[PDB]
Amino acid sequence: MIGLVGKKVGMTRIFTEDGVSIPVTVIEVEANRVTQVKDLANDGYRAIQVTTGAKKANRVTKPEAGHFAKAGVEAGRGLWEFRLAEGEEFTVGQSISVELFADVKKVDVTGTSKGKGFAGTVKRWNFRTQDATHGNSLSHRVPGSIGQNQTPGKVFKGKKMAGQMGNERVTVQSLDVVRVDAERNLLLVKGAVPGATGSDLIVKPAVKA
Amino acid sequence: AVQQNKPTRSKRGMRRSHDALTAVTSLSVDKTSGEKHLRHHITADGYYRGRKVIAK
Amino acid sequence: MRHRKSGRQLNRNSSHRQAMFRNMAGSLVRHEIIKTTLPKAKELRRVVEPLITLAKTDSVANRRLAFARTRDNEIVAKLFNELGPRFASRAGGYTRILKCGFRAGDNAPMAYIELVDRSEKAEAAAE
Amino acid sequence: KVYYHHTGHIGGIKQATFEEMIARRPERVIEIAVKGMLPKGPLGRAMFRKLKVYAGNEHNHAAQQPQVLDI
Amino acid sequence: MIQEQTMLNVADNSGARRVMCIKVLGGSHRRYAGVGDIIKITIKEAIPRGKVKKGDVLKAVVVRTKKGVRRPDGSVIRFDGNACVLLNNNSEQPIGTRIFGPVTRELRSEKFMKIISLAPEVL
Amino acid sequence: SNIIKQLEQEQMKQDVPSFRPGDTVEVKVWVVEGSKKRLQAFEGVVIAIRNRGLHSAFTVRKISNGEGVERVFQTHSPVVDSISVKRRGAVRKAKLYYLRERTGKAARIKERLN
RNA sequence: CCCGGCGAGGGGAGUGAAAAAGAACCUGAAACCGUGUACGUACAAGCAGUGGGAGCACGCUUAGGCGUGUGACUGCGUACC
RNA sequence: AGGACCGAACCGACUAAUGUUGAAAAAUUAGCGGAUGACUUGUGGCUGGGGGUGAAAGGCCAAUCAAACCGGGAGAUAGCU
RNA sequence: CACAGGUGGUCAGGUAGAGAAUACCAAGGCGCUUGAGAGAACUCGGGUGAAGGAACUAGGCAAAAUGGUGCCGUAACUUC
RNA sequence: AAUUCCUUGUCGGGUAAGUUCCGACCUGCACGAAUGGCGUAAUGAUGGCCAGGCUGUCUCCACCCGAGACUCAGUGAAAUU
RNA sequence: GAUGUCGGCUCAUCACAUCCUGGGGCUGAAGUAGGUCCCAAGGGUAUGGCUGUUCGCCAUUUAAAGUGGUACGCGAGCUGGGUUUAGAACGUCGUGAGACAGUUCGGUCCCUAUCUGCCGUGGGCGCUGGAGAACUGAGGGGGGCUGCUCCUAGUACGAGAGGACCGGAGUGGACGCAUCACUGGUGUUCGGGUUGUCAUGCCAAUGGCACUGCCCGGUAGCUAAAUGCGGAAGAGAUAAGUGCUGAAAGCAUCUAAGCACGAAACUUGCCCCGAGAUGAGUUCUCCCUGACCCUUUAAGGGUCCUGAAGGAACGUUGAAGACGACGACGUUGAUAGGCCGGGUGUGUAAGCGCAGCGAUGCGUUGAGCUAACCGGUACUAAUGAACCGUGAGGCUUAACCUU
Repeated sequence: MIGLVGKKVGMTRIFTEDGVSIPVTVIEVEANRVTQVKDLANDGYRAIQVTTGAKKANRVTKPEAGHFAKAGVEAGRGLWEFRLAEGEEFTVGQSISVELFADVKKVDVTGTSKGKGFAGTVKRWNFRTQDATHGNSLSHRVPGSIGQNQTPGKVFKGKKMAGQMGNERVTVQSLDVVRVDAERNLLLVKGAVPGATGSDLIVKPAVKA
Repeated sequence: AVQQNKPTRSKRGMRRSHDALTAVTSLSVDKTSGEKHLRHHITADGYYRGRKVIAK
Repeated sequence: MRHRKSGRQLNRNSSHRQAMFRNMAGSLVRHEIIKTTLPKAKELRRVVEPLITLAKTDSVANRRLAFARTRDNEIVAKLFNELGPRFASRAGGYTRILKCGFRAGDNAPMAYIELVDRSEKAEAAAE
Repeated sequence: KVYYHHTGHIGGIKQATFEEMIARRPERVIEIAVKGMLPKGPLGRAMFRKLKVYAGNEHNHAAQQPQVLDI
Repeated sequence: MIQEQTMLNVADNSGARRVMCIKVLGGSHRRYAGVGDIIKITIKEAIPRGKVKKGDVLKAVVVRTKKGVRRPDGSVIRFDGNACVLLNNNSEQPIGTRIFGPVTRELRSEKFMKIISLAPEVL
Repeated sequence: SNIIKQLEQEQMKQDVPSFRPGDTVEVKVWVVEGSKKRLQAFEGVVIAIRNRGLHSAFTVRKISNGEGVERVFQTHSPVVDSISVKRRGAVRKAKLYYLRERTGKAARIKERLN
């Protein structure tokens, strides 16, 4: 089963009857407007192409415009597609919204990664800050040696060094849905959504057992 | 640091290849005149969207 | 990085940023037209437009404030009496920055600054 | 035959089962068996680029009309 | 406590003046404590008619933190200093019969029916 | 959408008594406890501005006796029973921080008058 | 006489046997940096050399499988003191 | 009165941060001690290299000191590289 | 070297303050010449910290912290 | 012991603790009366130990400003080979 | 003609002869528990003191305090502290100079990254016309730990006390990732208070400057000391091991044929980058259907006419970031500043009236002033031209177009 492309829009410490407060993150649910709903009638391919959103989209290219023109006609924000399960999909006017979260207790959450600039040396990997004293040679902060000696004579792959994030996804996996609330369209999730505020996301129902 | 040997002159040229001065992709003229431009900035006659700039 | 921010600190400490902006704005109200760097030209726009806002109507406190941020006598006489009724009829955009080109002495990207209704201007040269 | 390699990560020698070579990329049992019979680096890449196996018994040189060969 | 060592104030009629934290309890590979943590104290002073004497090693609990304390609504009760009432070193509940200084409203449970219901101050 | 920072104003309650810094007040609350529902009070001086949308709270400092304690009671909390305004005292500051160590006759400010 | 700030530097016009003698001027290497041509560099690797060589320009190939220069590609292969 | 003191101006540099292909002849910035004295110190002068001069470090003796500088001996010598 | 180095004499205005400490300042000198921009790591300079209080390190340690005058009250040791 | 081959001696004390520090013992290193001894006030930019003031040195790190790095413009080195 | 040493941190990496969970035999093992005991690199694996220092001693955490290598990891990182210690001096020895693997006092490492690796990023080319959009998985890593008690279960078994695992479960601890509402932190782009001189002609008032002058509060952002939280059901191939059916050896036997079962490792499942996968992918969405001169012509060269879809420079600039790229987007425009409604800050704006012995306070004013965030407003600045991109785009078998 597919995901809902949300928007990160709100964070609230909300009260409950029992004198306990819950920090929560608030995702505004939009309905999926289908493009073509591609299926495995044609090739070995199986995924459903969805636009949950819109833009003024006065500067877009014709290959992007005819794509919204055959869809739900909403000058779309962009093109997201999703792998699917449990048989082929109902292909027109389908309008997947708050109902997806009606039986889902826990969600995966697939982010747009985290948009923290440079992130990079020392900070991103939470390393120690070298001594700020003792006349340490042109050095008040350093990450630490990335190899060993001539015997391997190299730096091994996968070491935590430097760089920007590259803004991939980052999935927390299996964090709780507190509630879903229809007609107001609020999905309260208990954990955080990746990125700064105002970001886009995918919140997709959990994969994991 | 230092270096091992004095390096070959093909190396010195590969090393500069991305740092070379890059093409301007042609030039601008005004949409509404035969006065020459400076692209998406204002000329010596104030010309872009009229008024006046740069009375030197 | 700089996420979910705006505006600018340019080249120095608060006192210098204040003193420079006083110099440059004090010069604006008397000369009508100036040239500076594009980040700097924006901070100038953002300094002068709130001084005009106080000045639309006479009001002794709004005259005191205008004398407090730029403590020069040439601007507070120009404000309110001359310059108050002029910009009275707009609600923001009393001035525009015109992106004039690069700086001759080095290259720092530059804008000419020019009042919204400015059409009378010296034709004398600048360096 | 567990195909020992050390691409760049994590403690241990690494491996892949004999079952991987048939369940996934099903050619691969014959491929990295004829691979080791070709010379050093570059020439052995130039020899190689003529072999194909596919997933098996779904082959796509129908139009060329292939010469059959018995071993 | 929050650093290794850390001297804090005595909060019961068991001893006198100040006492030194030797370890944090309620985990390991810890450098820092949460608010709801159980502390390990040594007594560096004591009082001749208290429950204890100098250099006896005990278990204890926080009654004030200068940083402040929280749990149910996440709102803090923030205090003027760190302070600790000693527990029994194996059989639980406080050792002292009196509290000295303020208290939290998070200690209001079956296992403290002795120590938050006292009259002397901050009831 | 338009919801960002707007959801703090939407949640914010309106049946809330008016306030100025140094206002004394009393928070009555429950103890909750193991088998019995009983109530209890705290009075003193409010040392800080409130208004935090939903997160708005009375930050009372008691500072009457003993060593200083600040208590934060959240206005929207279901276990908060009743709120009297009482006396309206002056400070000419947003905050009262200089009175932290003094507990003797510091939480008893006067009505401010004209 | 042309260009440029009154500049620096060069060219044209004109001088001489000669400026491929232009004022630091004698003819003039090599290092030195750059142009122009040929042909090369994106299934692509190590003393860059040796052996085999598609291809391509020029040489009436005297066409008699060659000469010249370059050279995809690749067997083999560890500088001098 | 004072081989006294806190302390500029005036002089030094115990320690600390920095510098270390520095601005630097350890300077800078901060803690610090001499300055009512065996202190700080301008001018003119003098002793010449295992020799001077030393409240002592085998200190300092023309941007330099457990061996100054130059001119001759001098192509020292080398059993050695 | 227009070296953040070294270097004798003379004259002596203001508020607070013990004064020629030290923030500013009257007459006066004078901008120790790259600039503007980025709100990147980081390097150097400069600023701040919950709670702790050197626990960092061979080592408190420059940032930060002491500092002035009026007055009470004043220890073990002392050649006072 | 600013002294101990063994040894980080023994015991008490400080102490979250104690190879250091301080006191007592001799089972005494090679202690021991002018490279002087016992003992002492004053004085030091003078050593170790302790708790308290205080502090981003640190636990444990976050953020701001500026010159470099970096961006744009100018000029344009060096260890090395 | 320099292969240069000790211990610790930061940062590591590789071998398993495994500290521990886990699966299994034996037992002088009833069960439990322990003694004995094999498979297993997957994962977690504590802190302060004194000493130059690993080891020590002592106080201490947890279920726990591992094994081995790495110029005996890591001075073109750190302490360079010890080790050489030149000076001094203790202790010691000799006529003496000077010494000590006895000792006490402070006191110096320098290298801007050329080739190479690593991580992050762009440029050039190619997937067969071009362009733009989603995307599959050949490939290769991330996560993988582990206490607690409830149930399971007071039951088999044992004289009696007692008495376990798998599975469901909540929850702690370590580890990993995001995050900024909560709680702190900072916030030289916001407010206020205040010392001094200098200043606004002068005062009441107010302002340049003094490290952001000093001092107290501070939005949004960012951030751990605060916040949420996975660590998985299931599958195969098995290991040690219990066998059945059965031979070598008429039988017996875990084995050899044969078949049920048997661990977190391993193939995975859960997570992520990924078609340069040249064996170059599918699928979606847009657009271009003119001509001659010449030569080696699946073609290339040259030219008139003529170039769409799209791109880039350029531009303001961002919820994206070194630069780029990515992204909003250039009057079709909320991009950014002003400006208006709203979030959230501060502490009562100059003047005036009034009271007072004046400083000063109080009514006008719950004032005024106000930053990043959110929505509006075209008020304002982004000529919005030209240009690079072209006229439907290979051979050959098979299948198709009268073929």
